[PDB]
Order: sequence, then structure tokens, then C-alpha cells
Amino acid sequence: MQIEVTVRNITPIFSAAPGSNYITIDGTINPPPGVSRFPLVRTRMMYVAADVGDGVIKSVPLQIVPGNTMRSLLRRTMLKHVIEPALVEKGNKLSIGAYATAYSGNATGNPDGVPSSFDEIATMRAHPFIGLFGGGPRMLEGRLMVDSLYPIHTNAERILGAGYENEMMSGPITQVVWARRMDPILNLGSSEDVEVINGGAVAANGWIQDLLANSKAAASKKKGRGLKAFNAHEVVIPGLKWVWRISLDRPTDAQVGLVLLALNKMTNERIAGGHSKDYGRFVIDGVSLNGEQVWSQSGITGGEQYFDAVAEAIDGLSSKEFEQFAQSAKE
Amino acid sequence: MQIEVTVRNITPIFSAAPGSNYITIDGTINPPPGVSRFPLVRTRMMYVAADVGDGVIKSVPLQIVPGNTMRSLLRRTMLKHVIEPALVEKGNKLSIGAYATAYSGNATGNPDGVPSSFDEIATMRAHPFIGLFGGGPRMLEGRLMVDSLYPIHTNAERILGAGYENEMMSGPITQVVWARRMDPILNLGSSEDVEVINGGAVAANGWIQDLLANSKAGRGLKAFNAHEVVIPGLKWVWRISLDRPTDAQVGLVLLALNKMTNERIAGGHSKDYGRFVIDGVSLNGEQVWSQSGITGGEQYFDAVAEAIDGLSSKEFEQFAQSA
Amino acid sequence: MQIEVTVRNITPIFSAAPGSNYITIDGTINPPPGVSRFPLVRTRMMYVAADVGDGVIKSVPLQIVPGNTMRSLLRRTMLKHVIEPALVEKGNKLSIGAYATAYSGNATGNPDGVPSSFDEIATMRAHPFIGLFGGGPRMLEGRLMVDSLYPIHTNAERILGAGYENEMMSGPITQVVWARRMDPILNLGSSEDVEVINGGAVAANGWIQDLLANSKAAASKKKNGRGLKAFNAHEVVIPGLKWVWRISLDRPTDAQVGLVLLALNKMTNERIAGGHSKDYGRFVIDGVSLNGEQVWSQSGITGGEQYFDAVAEAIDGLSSKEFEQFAQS
Amino acid sequence: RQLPNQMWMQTGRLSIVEAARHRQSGYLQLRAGKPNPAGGPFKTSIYHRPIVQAELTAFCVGDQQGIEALLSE
DNA sequence: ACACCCTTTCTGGAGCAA
DNA sequence: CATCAAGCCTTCCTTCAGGTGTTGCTCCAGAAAGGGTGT
Repeated sequence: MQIEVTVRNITPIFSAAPGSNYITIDGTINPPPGVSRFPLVRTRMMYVAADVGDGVIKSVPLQIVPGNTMRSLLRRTMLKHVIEPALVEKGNKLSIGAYATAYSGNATGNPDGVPSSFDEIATMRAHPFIGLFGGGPRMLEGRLMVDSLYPIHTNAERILGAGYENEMMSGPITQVVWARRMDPILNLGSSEDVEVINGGAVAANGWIQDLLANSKAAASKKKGRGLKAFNAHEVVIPGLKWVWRISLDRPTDAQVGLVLLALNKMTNERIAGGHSKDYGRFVIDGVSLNGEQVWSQSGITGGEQYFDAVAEAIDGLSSKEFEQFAQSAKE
Repeated sequence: MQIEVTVRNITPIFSAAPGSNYITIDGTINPPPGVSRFPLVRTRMMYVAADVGDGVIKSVPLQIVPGNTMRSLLRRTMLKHVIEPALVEKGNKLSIGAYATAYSGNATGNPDGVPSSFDEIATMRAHPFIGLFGGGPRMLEGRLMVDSLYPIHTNAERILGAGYENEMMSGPITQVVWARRMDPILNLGSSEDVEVINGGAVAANGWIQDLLANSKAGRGLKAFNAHEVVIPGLKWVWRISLDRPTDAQVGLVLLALNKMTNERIAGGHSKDYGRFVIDGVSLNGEQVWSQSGITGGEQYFDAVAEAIDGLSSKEFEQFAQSA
Repeated sequence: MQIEVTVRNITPIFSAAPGSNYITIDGTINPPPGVSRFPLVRTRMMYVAADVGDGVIKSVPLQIVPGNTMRSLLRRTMLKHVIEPALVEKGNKLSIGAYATAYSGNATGNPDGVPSSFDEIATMRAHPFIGLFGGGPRMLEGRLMVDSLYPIHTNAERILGAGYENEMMSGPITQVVWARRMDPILNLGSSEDVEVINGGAVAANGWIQDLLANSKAAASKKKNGRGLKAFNAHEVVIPGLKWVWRISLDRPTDAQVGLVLLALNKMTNERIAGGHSKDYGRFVIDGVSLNGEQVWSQSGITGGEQYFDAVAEAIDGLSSKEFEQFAQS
Repeated sequence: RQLPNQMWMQTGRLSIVEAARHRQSGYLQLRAGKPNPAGGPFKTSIYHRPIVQAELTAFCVGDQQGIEALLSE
């Protein structure tokens, strides 16, 4: 089953790339040493072979959300919105290992090297949730394959293929957003501002005195840590139309129905990260099932046999498969 | 819960963008070198994708207030207007670290590399203020999600939803506003204007000769600079979002929104730059704002009323307590 | 017969390499001991000889998919999309020896070593599927050579030969993708989050105290149960680049060419070389050349009528009896 | 040897998931419930063998026409 | 009764580059 | 209804934040002996 979810982020996208990146105040990424630089936390970037100029494929940077992040977003969406309410409305409860296996593929960091029986493998791949995300102590193949969230851009034209010339994007799609943390105690202004503080003016003056001592120590170092922190993070600019490729090799109809229910409940979900700055908010503007567009304003339109299958399976959903899926053979 | 606080700024909005940007005496932003240049401190602006050629969408600038700035504004009006009167009214006094953890995210720049217990996580995410704003030494996630203040503009037409198209403004929304600082010794002009000056005439003469020696070869008070601002009267929008909130947390947000009328947005405090009025507040798509404040949402106001009653310092203390 | 498939990986390619490779928090691969390092599992790289920038040849890293991986991918595509529907639709059934022989070339069905006369060797090498791969207990040589999936790259030129100077990728084709596993008990944030868990807040706090005890024990030991929090890396071949793939046939029947063509017709639903949960290895076929004649279109493979008709009559006569007699006796 | 020697890993694994699907569907008549990567049909074996790029030089007494015919084959 | 299947049982070393 | 005026100077940024913690992999790549029991 081929599912293609074209979304539109209405907030910036921030999937933080690991690394030690810096930036000048003017906006130059990774400056040579000597000039003053601030920590930059770049967004996640996929190198893509693309056609720059004419017939000259080259590796260009295109900033994305990883398929692991979107796979866990899909997993936690169908978990918080479908699977957990189905378990709550009945008497079924999960162990902490079963909850850990359902949310992160495993209960412990150490798997057991023995694989499970063919009957249990077949029944877990027939399961609506466990078939999508087959983890556990004995590693199963989950039939859900989740691609990265690619922005519909020229740099991904060898990724996107034909049919994506509408709402086209060129050029840079990222922006460095600067964030500052000020010291609260420097923003104290009067005795009315300080009355909620134990000690008041004495404690405030002690905070200024420790900041002056630490500043003198840092000046002796240059020529603990305070609360001033001016820094930067690169985000992907809002308003982009993104492609999200979801694949299912011979799924049970309830499993693709569960993916459809999760895509229905992607409303009020954040894609990558930067929670407190409301980053990752998005609007789905299209879902195509095997190339057939099945999205409307009121969620998924059509595809009814998937929804009846997943409703019947959620009615038949229990905690027994989750418990014996997470049960280690070595334990 | 999805709140849309659509506001209109009375005065020019100035959130100072980082960078050594420059301006000529005309309206040329960042000129080529070899011409007379002045330091320009531009407004904070966000690139947004917008339909510019009626088929082609492109990354265009749009001057905003950052969601960090508006989040700290909401946090500070909650603290100085709701939380601190409830704390000093009941006699509760936070520690200096607890005050720093209330106004910033924590008290120290080094967070603890341990996770807190689930009982603690549940108590603070059920707490109104600490549930809205996480952080601390052990990296709590708040339930509040604060977007940038976006102007209702055709550059943001892919950013806003529906119903804003009749209000959507086109064209440039900024101004290079010029400021200057005199050396006020040059403005003295009289021998009875130096009787307040110690030394008097000889002191004013020494300041003049020091300025002349500095100009012949420390920085004086003569400054001429510029800052780009968003134009006043612009209609904005502010997307506050709530990840599974308690009704007390929503009531704390609405209590903050009721008394942001005397609060300033971003920078320009001496120029009264941050002044604004709230045109509307949509509470999950339903309008709850009027002239007197937020009407309706009564369960949220009652929940934050019973939550502000019994608000103790010890929750902030063991939120700020390191490990 | 020399079938040659030009493909483009829509998603990244991650054919995992052996060894204990490590990377810092930046892109420095295999640092010296004494600096924080993370487990990186790299793509399948092989050192190849190339003459680029000089008349002499040098060793350059070329990130490829192994010919074993492509050979078994073609075999599993053949089985899953042609052979298993054909054996199912007539009600034929496979024993474990015949299944292992057909799906893995594996000899454990008859590990004694099956003697094979030259006549049954000839009939088995003229079988549409058995003659392609062979092996099993009879240890038969297949008609099919499957080359490695070679990227169209300046490091691959001596492999590729002439005819690939245009659309030729240059520079690095890899990028390290960072993946982490989060402990989800740390993400329990409310009573509604833990209400599904048996024990609830008590079990959640027990998990937290176990995590703190394990972290304190690890910190004391560094001065054996592993937690769910992991931060690792995997180096992938970047998506969107062009690869070539040579499948040579050593004197085939037309049914065998038709079977390879039918496998390539249904191959875009398959994945090249792992990375399965991250949808890695999804690709489109840009071209198929049968002895240099470009034969692929958007609607699969046009032309080649004799091969498709021969494999149609082969599948109409495809039973599991040939598979069971190829495995056991 | 034009290049330094390397080592090629190859593996033999029978597809465990496809085996379970064929075992429920009846197309694989396997009575065994549990596989074994240790030994058997589902033995996931690993084997490492050397790899060299080189130039191969041989010396022999034979007719050139037949040798070039075989080597062009 | 002879075929496949499901279990145990069992001997040794130890350093490590890109 | 024609020119003559058809600027001049000088300002032309200042300090500071200029990251913190974690993660820092897991497992297995055997075949026979000795029991059952299912066709």
C-alpha cells in the first residue's frame, strides 16, 4: 500500500541536527576561528543528488525531518489517539515493558538473540499495531515503512518524480532564529518586584555579587554558569508543502486503516521538535492512497473498507498480544 | 486547546533582529561599501513561503515577533499579574532560585543530566504555571506552545487558515525610523546652565576640548542611528496552543490575556513601542473576546480561581531544586 | 544475454557494513580513543580502482549494494510476485527443503549431497526459475550473474566504462543519519498517560528509579542491563542518485529472460538493501537495456514479446514437482 | 595488486517473515514452530572472503588463436 | 518404523587498525 | 514669461550573551545426541 501525505507546516520546522555548529552575529554558518561565534543548532538536513544547472547531478543540502521522527510521530499518534483509548474503554492494561515495547520498539536495550516462533511472528504481523511497528526483544519485521518528510523543492526533483510541479519551491528554505535567555534577577526593578523572593534585596544583591565574581573569573579565563544565553537555531521556514511517503508491503486492511486513523488524528500534533516555540505544527492538504487522492477537509474521505476493518480490529483489540510480544524469551 | 489571540499594535513594533545591518541616508538597506552608511537595527523577520507569481510560491520576508518573546511576555504577565499577587497575598515567598526558575527556565545554566520521577512530572504538569512552562534542572516539557506573532499579511497567506483574507494587508509593513543622541554640552548655551554643573564654565570648556581632541584623533555622546520597525495599526495573530491542558492552565492563559493591555511587546521600551490592543481571542475556533476582556470560558476561570487559591511556594521550590 | 537496469534510489540506501565503526558528535568517523564516540554502522563501501584526474589508477571508496543482496532481492521479487502466486493458484505446495532451496539456495533439505546426472542438470538449468539461481542440495550453477548495484559515479568509471559521462555523480555520496531511541517512560507526563499502564504511577516511578540506579551504577563503574535510551548513527548513500545494475545471462531460455523481465516489472514494490523501518531502498527504474536495446517505459517493459510469452507458458506449466525434485531427488 | 586487499562479508539468511507467512498460508509445509539461526534452513550464516583488484599474468605454451577465442568468450 | 522436530551440551582464548 | 537659487555638516553604535545534558548499541550468525510424536 502506497500512501502519500502532502502536508503544509504553518509554523517553522525544527528537527535539530546533532553536532557542534556555530554562527556569527551576521549569519555565517560555521565561521573560521577568531571571530565571535554563537551556538547554532541546525535543522536536520538530507543531502540529495539533484540537477543543478543542466545535466550536472550534484549532492546538495535539503533540510528535512527524519523518517524515524515521522515514524514515531505516526506511532504515538495512533497510540495516544486510537490504541490507548481502545485499551482504556475495556479492561485491558499493559505492563511497563509492554508500554515500552509499544512506544519504542523494545522493553530493554538488550534484545535476546533467539527469534520467535513462526505462529507468533505471523500473528504479530497480522496485528493492527504490532504489524506496523514490529520490534520487541525478538526483532520482527514491521510491514510499515516510513520515509522522511521531504520539502517539495527543486533539490528533491530526483526524489519527487513527476506530478509535483504545482506549488513549486526554489532557493533557500531555512532561517536562523535567535533566542536569548536573560537573567531574571537583572530584570528586577523595585522592592515590589522582589517581595516574592525569600530574602528580597539581600538575595538579589547576592545574585548580582555571584554574577560579578563569575564574570571576573571568566575575564581572568579569557584575558558554574549564569542564566544569560544568547544563541541560535536554524529552522525550516513555515509555509512549505512537504511530501511524506508511507509504504505497507501487503498490509492487513486494519493496519492501513490504522495508518488512516493516525493521519486523521494528526491534527494538533507537532512534527519534529522545538515544543515551546510551537514548532512542527502543520496542516495536511493531501493524502493519496496508491495514487488515489482520499483527503478532504473532514479528514480522510473514502477508503471505507480500511476504516471498517480497523474499527472491527480495535473492537477486537486486547492487551494479550502486546504482553506476549514484549515478553522476552530469555526472561 | 488552540487559542488564536489576534491583536492590533497601537505603536510601531520593534523586535531587534541580530546582525550588523546598515542603512544610508536614503531608504537603502545594507548598501554596498564606499557610501555613507549608518547602523540599522532591523526588526525581527521570518521567511515564509508565499504565492508571489499567482502560480509560484517563494520565500519572502515577513516582520514578526518571535514566539520566544511572546512566550516570555505571557509568562511575565502571568507571574507579575496572577502568580506573584497570589503568592505574596498568602505570604508565600519563593527562593531566588525558584524566582529564576519561574521567570527563566531554571536557576542555573547547567541542567541536571538525570530524569525526574513520574510523580514529580505529573504534579508539575498538573500545576498551572509549571505545567504551562516546563524546564527546570531536569528538562520538563510544558503544555504551552507559543507561536510567533504573525501580521495578517498576504505573505502569511499560507500561514493563516480561513477567514483572514478580507483583513489580509498587502505591501510593505516597515519603516526605517531614525534616532539620534546629542552631546548635551553643545546645547548648554548659557552661563546659568552650568551653575548646576560642578566646575561650571571650566568643566564645560574641558568637555568641549575633550570632544575636539577626540575628533582630532573613548566614545562621545554624538550618535545617529536607525532602526526598522513594523508599522503601527497592523492587525496580527498569535497562536497559543495547549497539549492536553487542565482547565486551570487554560484559565491562567485567559487571565494573562485579560491583562496584557498594559504590557509591551518585544523592544523599544523608552519609545512606548510595544503597545497593542487585543482585537479578538478565538478559543478552539470560538470567539470569546469583547471590550471588557474575555467573556465565556467560565469553567477555565473557575478552575484557575480554585488553583490560584492554595498556590504554594513549595511546588516552585521542588521544581527549582537540583539533583 | 546482458540485461542492464538503470535505477534511481528515491529513498536512501543503507546496506550495512561489518566492524565497529564510530563517529563523534560531528562528522569525524573513527576518532582516536579519548573522545566521546557513537556507534556508526556504515553503508557497504568497497575500495575500487579508478583513473580520475590521472592516467594511473588509485583506490577510491565506492558505496555499493552487494551483488549477493541484489541477487537475493531479484530472487525474492521473482518468488513473491511470480512464483509463489503461480504455485498458490494451482494449489502446489513446498516442503521445507524445496522452500529453502528456492528461496535461499540452501542445501539443508538434503545435506548429504544429491548426485546429478547431466540430463537432469540440463533440464534443471532449462527450468525457468531453478536454472537462474541453482544451488541447493544439487549445488547447481545458475544461468544468472547479478552484478553489484554500482552508483553512476566518477569512482565507478572503470567499472562502468564508457557511456556514463553525462549524469555522472561526483563527490561524496554518503551522509550520516542520526537515530535515537527515547525511553518513553520519561515522556509520561500526566495521569492519563500512565492510566493504560498496569501499576500506573507506581510502575512508572519504579522504572524511573531503575533508570537512575542503572545510570548511577554506570557512572560508578566508568570511574549490565541496557536502557532504552540510545543515540547512534548510520551512514547512508544519499537519495536521488543514479545507479546501474548488470544482470548477465549465460545462454538462457526465453522463459528465463521473461522471468527476469517480470521480476524487474514488479521490482519497484521491493526495497534495495535494508533500512526497512525508515523506508530505505525505495527506487524507481529509469531504464532497462536488453543487450543495449533500451526497452523500459513508464508502463513497465514494452517489447520483448517472445520472452514474456515464453515465461507465460512457463508459469502456466510451473509446478512444485520440479522444485521438490530439484531439492530432494 | 593494483589495490590493497579488502574483505567481503556475505550472508545467507532465509527470510523468516516470509517463511511464517508461507507457513500460515500453507504454501510452505513446515511442521516446525521455531526456526534456528544456529543450524538448519533458517541458519543466518556469515562468511568473509578476500577481495583483490589486480592484474592477472599467466604463462603457457598454446595456439594464440584458440586462447584469444576462449578469453574473448 | 523411520522420518522430522524440539530440546540440551559442549570444549578456549582475548587484542583491536582505518 | 525667461534665469537664479538648483545645500551645507555631522552623525556614519555601544555590551553581552558568544550552551547546557544525554546518547556515547543490542544480538547472532553450531551441529549432533537424545528424546518425543505424527504421518
